[PDB]
Amino acid sequence: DSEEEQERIRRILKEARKSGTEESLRQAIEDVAQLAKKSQDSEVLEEAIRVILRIAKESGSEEALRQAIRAVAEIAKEAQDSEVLEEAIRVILRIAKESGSEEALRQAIRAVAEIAKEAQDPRVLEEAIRVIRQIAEESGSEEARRQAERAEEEIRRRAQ
Repeated sequence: DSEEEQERIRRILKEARKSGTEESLRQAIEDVAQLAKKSQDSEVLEEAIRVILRIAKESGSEEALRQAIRAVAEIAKEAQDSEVLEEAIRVILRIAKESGSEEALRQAIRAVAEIAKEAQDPRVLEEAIRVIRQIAEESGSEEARRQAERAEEEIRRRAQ
């Protein structure tokens, strides 16, 4: 059932907040991702992605944000629905922005790039390029721009 899985996901967050520790929040990211892996329902997958964003915000640590980005990318790789993939791409930008660190933005470009490689729908590829550009904008650094250009170019090389 869908609402069954969604409730379980929400409860992981609830129970992680009750614990109230950084360790519990990192574990909650992992637990939500594991639930999302063996799920096929798009509403569940989007819900998992949203909850991981909320866990990320609750923690705010560089490592939690890194792990959240990885978890969302993991969910997005095994997803087939384009709406889920585009949501995952936009949420990765939001997670990276919770920190704004050069490292987190770098991870975000890599994550979005990985999603784009697995995708088939050109609409997803367009969104990935769009958000990769925005990530580089958030950074402002020269290397972030060049990582984003190389990432964008590879997606276009795959598109042809």
